[PDB]
Amino acid sequence: AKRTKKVGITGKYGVRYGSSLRRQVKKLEIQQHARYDCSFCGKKTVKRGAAGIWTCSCCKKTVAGGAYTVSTAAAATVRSTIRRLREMVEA
Amino acid sequence: AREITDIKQFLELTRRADVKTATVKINKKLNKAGKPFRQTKFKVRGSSSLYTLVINDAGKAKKLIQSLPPTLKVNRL
Amino acid sequence: GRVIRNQRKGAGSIFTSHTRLRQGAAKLRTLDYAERHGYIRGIVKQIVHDSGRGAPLAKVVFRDPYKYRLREEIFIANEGVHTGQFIYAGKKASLNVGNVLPLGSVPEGTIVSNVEEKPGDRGALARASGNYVIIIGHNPDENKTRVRLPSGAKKVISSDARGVIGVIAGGGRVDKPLLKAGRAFHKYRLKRNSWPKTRGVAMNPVDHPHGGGNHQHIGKASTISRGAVSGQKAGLIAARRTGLLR
Amino acid sequence: AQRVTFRRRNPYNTRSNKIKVVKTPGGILRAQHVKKLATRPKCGDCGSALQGISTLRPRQYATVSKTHKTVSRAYGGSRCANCVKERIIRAFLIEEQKIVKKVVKEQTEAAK
Amino acid sequence: AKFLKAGKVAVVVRGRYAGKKVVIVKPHDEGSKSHPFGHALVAGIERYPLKVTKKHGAKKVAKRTKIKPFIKVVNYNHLLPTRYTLDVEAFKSVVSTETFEQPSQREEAKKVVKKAFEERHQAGKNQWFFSKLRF
Amino acid sequence: MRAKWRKKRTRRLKRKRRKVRA
RNA sequence: UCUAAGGGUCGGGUACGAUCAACUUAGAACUGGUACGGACAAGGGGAAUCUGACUGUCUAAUUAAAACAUAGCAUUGCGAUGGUCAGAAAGUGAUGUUGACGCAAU
RNA sequence: CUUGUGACGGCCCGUGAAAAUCCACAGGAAGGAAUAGUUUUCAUGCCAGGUCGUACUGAUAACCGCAGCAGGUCUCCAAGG
RNA sequence: GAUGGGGAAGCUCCGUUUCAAAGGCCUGAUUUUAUGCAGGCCACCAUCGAAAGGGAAUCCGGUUAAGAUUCCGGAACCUGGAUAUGGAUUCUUCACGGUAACGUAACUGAAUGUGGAGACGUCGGCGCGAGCCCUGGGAGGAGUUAUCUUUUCUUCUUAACA
Ligand SMILES: [Mg+2]
Ligand SMILES: [Mg+2]
Ligand SMILES: [Mg+2]
Ligand SMILES: [Zn+2]
Ligand SMILES: [Zn+2]
Repeated sequence: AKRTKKVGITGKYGVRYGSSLRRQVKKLEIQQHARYDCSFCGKKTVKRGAAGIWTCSCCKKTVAGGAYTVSTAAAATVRSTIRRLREMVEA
Repeated sequence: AREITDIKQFLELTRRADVKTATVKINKKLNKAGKPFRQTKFKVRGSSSLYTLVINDAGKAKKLIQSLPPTLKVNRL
Repeated sequence: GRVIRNQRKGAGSIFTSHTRLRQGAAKLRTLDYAERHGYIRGIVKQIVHDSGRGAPLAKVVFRDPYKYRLREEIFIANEGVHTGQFIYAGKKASLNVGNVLPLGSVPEGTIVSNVEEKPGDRGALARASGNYVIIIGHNPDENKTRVRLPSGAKKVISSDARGVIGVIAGGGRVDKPLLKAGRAFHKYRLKRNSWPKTRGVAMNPVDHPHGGGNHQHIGKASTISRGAVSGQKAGLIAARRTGLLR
Repeated sequence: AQRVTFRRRNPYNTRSNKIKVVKTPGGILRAQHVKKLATRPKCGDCGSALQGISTLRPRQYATVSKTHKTVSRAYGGSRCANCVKERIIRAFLIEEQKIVKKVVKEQTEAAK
Repeated sequence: AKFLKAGKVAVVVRGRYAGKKVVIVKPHDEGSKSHPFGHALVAGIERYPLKVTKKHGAKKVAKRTKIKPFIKVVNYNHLLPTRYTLDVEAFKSVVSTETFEQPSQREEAKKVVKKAFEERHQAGKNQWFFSKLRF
Repeated sequence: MRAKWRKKRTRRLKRKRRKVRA
């Protein structure tokens, strides 16, 4: 059964700390504790070890990523513009 | 502190030129509920190990008893 | 009056940084001959967590070109570097994330990190998690490059300074609320003894300029001159303006 | 329901002060200090435990023979079998890659 | 087409002779009773000959040009076939399926395989086969 | 060990070859 | 004084039977000077106001609080030839095994 | 019940010592047999292991509180209902 | 916390690898011989700092008025050094077997390099082991017994090391 209506993983915090702070903490802990797709072995086995460290349980690779998600949007647009500049530098 | 399970290796062990002392132990053992037999243990004192040979037959046991060398100081108990 | 707390911090008795569980200074590889005439290839062996630091570190192994042995450098890990990745350091290195190109050989709009100020100090700029340096322009004659720093400042440094291409991993950390004095305790427990902070207005006048009074109030203005002396600089030092702008 | 005591002068429950209660041939209970357990040797590449290698404290490896410390392969007591296999594969394949790369790069500039 | 022929050279990837170069003299695609898998009857070098320079005069040369061979049945999954090849005529008749399970016959086959490998090595033949795969 | 052990090994071999020299 | 439910291990050509061992729950009669968590052990509760968000801390030996701290919010300084602080001086130091998602001051 | 351990799982903006010491691998320097050697990581056999502490209490009487002071002072073992 | 250095009128202060010409390591070669000269290798760079951290190796029984993992009897183990015999290996000189994971009594390996162990949080549940607790039969001893109780209590143990 759905035990909580809206608090989810922040149900461990009780009534403390304020609802709007618990909302942000919920949104970041879901990303923090979710599993992700491994870009090398192709499985849903990537988990966070520490802040910025994302290791795959199957193929034992370890990728440096964001603090609570495996890849941040800033890193995505940086990787895109590095790829674009690398194609431009021969042209 | 070692078990020896071979008669000829026991004989070549008893003449190892560091062996001085042996002890022959008689025990009353019960292999089954109806058969009290006698067990003999031949304990040879080497320089770093005590070697025990366990014989469950009295004829073989006494045959080893005359097979012991005469220079070996034996203890009957 | 007494000697105040920020005045006492400089003796370094109990205010030294707690460095027991740290894995070494995260510096770039030294600029010997290979890095300024060609490149060199190393390997990422492991990405590890550094105590008291928000970003992960990378243990990169190179071969010593002059002796049969292996050198192990500690890099600050860029976001996207994985274990087993080949890292290329040098003047002729290709422009990929993790490579250690000098700033004279990258085009406009490149995002780098762990940037040397002068060529050879092995990393000074944009080293905290999520920070980066953008190359704003080149100047071949009187060979300098303009860069945009994480503070928004624009520096003009040498084009022989090196930088690791990409952004520092572990970004977005400070967006999560700590929620707890225990969490702040465990955060500063591995950095240094600067927490908790007693307000100086809650002290006695022997202990702080702000202390004393029958109500908790500052008294004089809290903006302090730059020419003030030690024991006076408690407040907003050399503030050009104050208040919340809209 | 006998109760035991430490047999050494350390009265604290440290990691090197672990005891186990045994029953002596005198019929009494007595503490017996046990040494710390050994961890298995690990592979240099994959980091998993090496199979076929004895597990001892590091000074005890000087007492056992070579058979207890090695396997009968190249990188025997040092790397895992699959790690040795994949580095053999990697070695042969990329020396072949270097041969093909060398002949193509000489051929293109010999033509031009 | 199939390539695992009776003259190929491969690299063993498993067992006591891992990383050693062997020459296949007898393939068996549909296995046997004692070996129910696709296997071969390879012969190879256990101890490679060492490097020879101008400084060694004939005594160190005879010392360093020794080859210790072996004969072995290996699964196809434990072999890595290569692009090179090696001629077999001198010992394909003396290593076979019944020359195993008999240590005297293994000794006698290893002697003539050693003689063939030393004459091919003292001739300028198969430098890749007689070199050591360094890994 | 391995260092004092190799030194003891070479000492034993050196002593043995010195006495079989005679 | 009873009833019911909750198991293990052996046994089947190419549905069950035997044996063994657990304290858990529910129910029913009967009974007593209506007693039965029989000693021990063991929450008083509700309606509101003021105040501090909470957990935490302090005046050892008259004040434990509404005081302090706290997370949250905001301001200030600083790109290393630097900010803040130390030292009688120094080829001297702390932050700094640091670099603005940082350090320092409120 | 106490304790040891194994495989796991949760937590972290906390990911939770160092060195002495020991072993293995890669490498192939050098030494090597045939009437003989080479090996003491196999077995057996020989000799030696110095210096200082070691009793007892550890607390309503062996410590500290002017004392044989209801105070203070770290820890291990732990039967039946 | 010395040294090299640099301050300080100075008692002394800074600093601990620094603006230092900072040393020792094995093979041997020589057998006037002592240990120089043949060589070759290596660059940390004092030292102090834990009777709870790391760490070579010992257990049982007995014994005193008072000591014991220390004494006695028995049985082990480690380190350092001497060394011979057996076994192993070799005329294919430096082992064989198994497809393999790997196995064995052994089964050369200098310089140099690499790897492992040392070497590691806390909590929760589950599995296994040891000791204790509970309990049945049997062999002994003691207790209660007007009545009742095949009953109540107690002994029945196995160390290190191989
Ligand atoms: Mg503090
Ligand atoms: Mg005031
Ligand atoms: Mg083995
Ligand atoms: Zn994967
Ligand atoms: Zn492996």
